Amino acid sequence: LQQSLELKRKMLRDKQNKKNSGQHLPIFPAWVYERPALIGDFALPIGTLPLASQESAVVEDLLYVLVGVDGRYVSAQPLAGRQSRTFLVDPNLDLSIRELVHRILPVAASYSAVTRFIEEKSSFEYGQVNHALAAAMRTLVKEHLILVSQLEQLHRQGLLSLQKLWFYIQPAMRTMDILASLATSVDKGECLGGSTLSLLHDRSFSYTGDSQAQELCLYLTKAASAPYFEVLEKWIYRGIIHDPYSEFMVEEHELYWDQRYTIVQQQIPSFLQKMADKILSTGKYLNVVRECGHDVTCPVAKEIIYTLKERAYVEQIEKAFNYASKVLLDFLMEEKELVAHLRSIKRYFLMDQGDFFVHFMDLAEEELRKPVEDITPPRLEALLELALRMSTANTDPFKDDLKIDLMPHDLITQLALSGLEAFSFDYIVKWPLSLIINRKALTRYQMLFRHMFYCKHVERQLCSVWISNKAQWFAGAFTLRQRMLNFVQNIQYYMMFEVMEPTWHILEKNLKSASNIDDVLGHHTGFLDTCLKDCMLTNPELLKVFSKLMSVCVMFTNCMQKFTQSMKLLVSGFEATINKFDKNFSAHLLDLLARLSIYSASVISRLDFNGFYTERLERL
Amino acid sequence: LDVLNKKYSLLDHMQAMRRYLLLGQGDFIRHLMDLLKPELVRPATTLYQHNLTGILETAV
Repeated sequence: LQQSLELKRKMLRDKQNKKNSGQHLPIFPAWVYERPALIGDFALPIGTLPLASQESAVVEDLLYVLVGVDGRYVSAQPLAGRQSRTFLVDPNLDLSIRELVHRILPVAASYSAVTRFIEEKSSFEYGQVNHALAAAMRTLVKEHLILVSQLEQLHRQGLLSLQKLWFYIQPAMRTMDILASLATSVDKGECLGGSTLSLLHDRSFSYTGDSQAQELCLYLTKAASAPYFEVLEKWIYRGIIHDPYSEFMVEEHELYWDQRYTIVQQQIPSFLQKMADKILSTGKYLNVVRECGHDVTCPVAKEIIYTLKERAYVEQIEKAFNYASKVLLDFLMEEKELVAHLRSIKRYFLMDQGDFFVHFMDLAEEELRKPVEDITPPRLEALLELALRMSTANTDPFKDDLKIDLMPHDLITQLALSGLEAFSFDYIVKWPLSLIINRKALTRYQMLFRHMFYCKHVERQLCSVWISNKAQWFAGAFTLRQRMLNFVQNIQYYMMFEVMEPTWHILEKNLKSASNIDDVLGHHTGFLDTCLKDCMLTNPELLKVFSKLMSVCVMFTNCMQKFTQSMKLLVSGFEATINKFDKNFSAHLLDLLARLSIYSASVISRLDFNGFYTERLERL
Repeated sequence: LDVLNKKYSLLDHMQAMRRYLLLGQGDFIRHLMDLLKPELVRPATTLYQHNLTGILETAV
């Protein structure tokens, strides 16, 4: 049947391209399929004989058809379209026995399509588990041929009769018919690797009561787990996966964390579905330490073996998740530490240090005011490098990593302006510690800094106007300035000592109690995501009330004040602008506190430490 | 009835239920009625959850 070759042609064609690292995969010589004798299937007038002579002549030929050979009277017609080989009892035979043969002949047909399984699924292409399904179903064909002979030894002495055989061949119309079922089901649809190991752990529960047959299904399926478990005794214990024919559930893409290793759902064998997640985990963790050297050896290695109702094939996988993902987590924690690096991220990105910020701002202020395309990138990389060398922030070792980025957008990116609002920072990270603090984590860290910038930027200007004035008789702006100071000095006490300092303490404790990289990449995902949500950053309106209050404030600090446009260094026109600004400020200030009440306490809880401005007006 | 008893608590939460919700404490419900008097004697509509929540913390 050529159609078979096409199935074979497709299997090999698909296999080769998937991996060309190993070439010339084994292929059987052609003469094997072409010659028909490797596989099993291929005078006196009966009418005038004595009845007993008919029974002893039939018992003689039937004893031949039980093995794959034609008989002088019972014979096989060509299969043609119908797969099972129906037979042609010689015509004009006793009508008493013609019926009895049809009760013993159903054995040679449940054997005709059982060697046709073993003499097909021997091909390497059919897989490394379809292989032993059909080479541990060969030992059964050897016992069968032993029985057919022992019965001839009785036939030789006149001691076997159609009835005696009918009792004798009953044991082999089941032990060889369970085999003619798995064979027409593994073949049905198609099955390779784990899919076959699940069709032999389904047809095992169905026959859970017969017992005569249950043990045979368990011998067939305790033998087909032998190839796969050797592969799962590697990916679980050392990172290497052999997988020569794409059989294993965890394939490895050439390309990392997202796509290098992937669970293939159809191939997953049924009895590991619950523990499939643990398998991928233990190996991925073992591989990232095995490319940088270190140690991949497992102190205890055991031979995971199949069983039914007593499963150690769900236990040894756990003594591997609890060693592999506990050696990786501690490698990261004392070599290529992320406890120390995280502190040298907090020191600059989260504005913890105060020395670095005061020395730097003054040194770069002249350049900072300039519009972009007039900015000097090398001069900003030189000025940063010094501001750091002069600060107390010189002492820490991981500082060299800081670099200056240039986000064209200024929180507008959230979905050509001034240097003050185009100042970004990127801290370079090595491949081993990158796994946790990846590009996604740093970008959000970057956004938290860009917003914290304005609040730091305005605080220095108010303090700037206060000294310039203290010509000095005017006391109109001595109060509007005072009110702005309370909100922008109390936002920086609420943000710094509630949203960031306690939450950072909650991550630095939770990291000491972590179990795996899956757990750790969570807590750091935690502090970054949850702390950003507590600050005003997370709002659909983005609390633009904050955006328009800081824009108008700068209008008061420099756009209008301009240090009194150097009046100290007129018509009361600036007293009208103070008034116009004061009413814009009250409207905007109200919108925020009301928004703080309507959406999701402490900033309101203490701004009114003595009911100050308790209700200038009440909405609706 | 030992896990639910300790890891999570059925006994501790069923007994404090006597005090906080059923008024079993008495000492606490007197203080709550001497601080929440003025805000309650207001009209109903004006009040909002954040207002009422605030007080509970002081008395506990």
